[PDB]
Amino acid sequence: MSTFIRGPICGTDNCPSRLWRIIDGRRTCQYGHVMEGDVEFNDDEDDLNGLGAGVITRRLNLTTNATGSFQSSQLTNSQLLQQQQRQSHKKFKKLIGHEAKLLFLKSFQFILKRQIRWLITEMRFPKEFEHVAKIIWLKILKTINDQPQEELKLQLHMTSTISILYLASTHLSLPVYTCDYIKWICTAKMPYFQASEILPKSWRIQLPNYYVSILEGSISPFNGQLYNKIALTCGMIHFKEFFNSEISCQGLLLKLVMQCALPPEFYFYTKQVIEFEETDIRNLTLWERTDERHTGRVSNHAELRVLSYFMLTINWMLSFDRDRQYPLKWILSLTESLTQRTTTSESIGRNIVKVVYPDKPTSSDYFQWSEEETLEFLKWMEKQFLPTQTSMEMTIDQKIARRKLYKIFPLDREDSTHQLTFIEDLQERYAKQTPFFPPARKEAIGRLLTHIASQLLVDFAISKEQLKDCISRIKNACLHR
Amino acid sequence: NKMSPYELVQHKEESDEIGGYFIVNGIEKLIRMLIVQRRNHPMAIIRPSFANRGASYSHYGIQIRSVRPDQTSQTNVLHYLNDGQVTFRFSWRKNEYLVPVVMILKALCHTSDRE
Amino acid sequence: GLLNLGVKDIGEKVIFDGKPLNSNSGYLGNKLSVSVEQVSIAKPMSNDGVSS
Amino acid sequence: KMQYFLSTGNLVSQSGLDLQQVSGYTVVAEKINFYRFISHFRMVHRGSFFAQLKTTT
DNA sequence: TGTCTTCAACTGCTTTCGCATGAAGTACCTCCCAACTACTTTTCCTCACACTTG
DNA sequence: CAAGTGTGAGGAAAAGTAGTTGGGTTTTTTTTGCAGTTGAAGACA
RNA sequence: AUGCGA
Repeated sequence: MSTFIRGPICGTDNCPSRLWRIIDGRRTCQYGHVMEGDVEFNDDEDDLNGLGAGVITRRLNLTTNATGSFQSSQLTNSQLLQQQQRQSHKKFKKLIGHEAKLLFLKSFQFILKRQIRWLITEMRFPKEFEHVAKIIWLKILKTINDQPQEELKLQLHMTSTISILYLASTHLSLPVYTCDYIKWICTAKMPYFQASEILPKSWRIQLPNYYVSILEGSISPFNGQLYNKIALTCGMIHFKEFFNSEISCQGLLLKLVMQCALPPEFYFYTKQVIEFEETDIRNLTLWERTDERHTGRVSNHAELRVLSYFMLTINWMLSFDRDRQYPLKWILSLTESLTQRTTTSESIGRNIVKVVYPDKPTSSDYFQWSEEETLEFLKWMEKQFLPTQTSMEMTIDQKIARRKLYKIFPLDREDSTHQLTFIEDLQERYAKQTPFFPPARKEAIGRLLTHIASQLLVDFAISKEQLKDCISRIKNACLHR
Repeated sequence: NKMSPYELVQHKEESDEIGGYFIVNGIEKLIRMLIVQRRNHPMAIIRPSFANRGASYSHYGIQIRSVRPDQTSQTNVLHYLNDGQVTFRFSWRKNEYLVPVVMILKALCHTSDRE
Repeated sequence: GLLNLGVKDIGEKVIFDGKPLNSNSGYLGNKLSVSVEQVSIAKPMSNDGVSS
Repeated sequence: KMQYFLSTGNLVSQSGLDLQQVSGYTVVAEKINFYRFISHFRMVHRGSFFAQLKTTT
């Protein structure tokens, strides 16, 4: 403990306690006896005209009458205050380096897991989807630790997480990429685009030392951007050796035929050309671990080639259907019916993806936006943009002001199921073409192909020419009969 | 100023608040009214201070307390000196100044002595 | 009101930068008329966290 | 400055406003009794300087 | 060289005892603090042109 | 004619810190009564 | 010191 005495103790009895009798004017023994002082000073009368400029003023360097014999204090250096304030304004983050990276690491860790479980709820793909995804990143982590020391090139990127989920899904081979991406954007199924979730509140603050803040969808994918990292992850992963049948899916073909001019025959046509020179009669697999940092026209992005065969098939098939199985007036009817139209969720989604306002292929639909499409758009904004967010501080005043403002314009709401489903729309346009049974048709064919180029290209990293660069590639591949 | 009693109660006040006072640092203060010489009118006064001004001062004198539209006032005194001299009193920067009244007369308007 | 008549009667307070200009000097180095035109009083208001 | 003067009643200016004193101009409304409150606004003072006079005329 | 007379400027006080116990003054000067908007700082992420080959 | 190595810059964002202004304490150093007395202007032998 | 009880 501290001691007593920093003023007085009763030298009579050894009782080191002190009483104050303010009525007496006396400092006395708390336990025992006597007068600790008869003298008592400063409780002035009725005479303080205050002429005294009394410039002095206490400032704790001349001590004090000590009128508390009660004490404990401590040795002081001289006004903690600055050290006190330094300590109050300390708990923040002020980190950086390996430590910051570990939590940057951690946060990345968590959001992916949150991503995966919505994955299960949406797809109901049992322990299986969950555990494969976990070891996939366990494998990813393995590599990160090795080149540690102070290496802080963890790639990841807003893209890396979905590449991870993508590769894991392919191992399992549940779906597709474009479909997955459009679905995800449309329903914000992924926690992908905003990184505020986590349960970081704190990770947010850990002055995620430059790292973390870089979290949060930062932006939407360009041309490559996303197929490139998948390759990096595979090289990171050595994924092809580890997992079976990657990039495959007779389901992407189905998705694609139904996508539009779904021809109860073009599935087998394109499946056949794929059969053909499409990797020698074999389901093309996940490209490799493009180890090199330059990431060139890998192009063996299997799907990228699937869409290419898809397109090719259509015009080849349709611009030498000698037997005339596909009528002149039939081709434009399909492209016809195609013109825009609502979407039991899908087309509305593709509008939401179009609105990344990229290379201006959908920008104008931006403009046009077929009436309601306009309406169900604002509907999806009032539901799925709300998370939007929650000024912290800056007046519990402006927060209030903001609230008031919102209240003011209160916005929202100052046979049913109109937006029919997907296979409903699909049915009704193949019916809209159900009347089935020279220069112009060539033009029509080109017209139609540009459209699909729009569609397939729009879900994906496009390259208003890589696409065709891609196209060009297999064109060349083909003529070695 | 213009609140009806009901509104005044709705504003946490004594339904009859007369006002007229000032809340300064929370303490209600009003300015005490003062009785001063009636403005703008010459009041004939005999005062021994006038003798206290110096030699040749009589008791007699006139005091008019002129107040401007803005209500600031300026007191003007005439003294009859025992010698017949008339002096004009005024105050500026709270200092007193004496001038012969015939000076302020010839100064106000161009005139003859016979005027 | 009384206060605005008062400010109309106080008039001006003139100051010369000390004539300089190098008659420049003697005939003042420009006049610097100053004054108070109007006086307004507003009902008590309080804005917190300052502006905004 | 006017809160100053209104808080002490020491009105000071380079003219003295033509007043014989520089204090006492302001009083606390002292709401201890409604009578007291209304009476302040019907109180009129001859001024402190005559409080200083020794006579009673 | 010696003594006297009147007037004007300066000194000290003119109720006792206590409550509200004292309070906040205010010219002249300013360096520090709180604010709104714009600019700058640190870590991290991703792709391209050229030289040489078939 | 064509496919594959080598490598420096282009790009995005939250939190902190810059420029310009203002607010704002903090900071600091004009007679109104009495009774007595000294020095004066004036006068004398 | 201003107002006030006695």
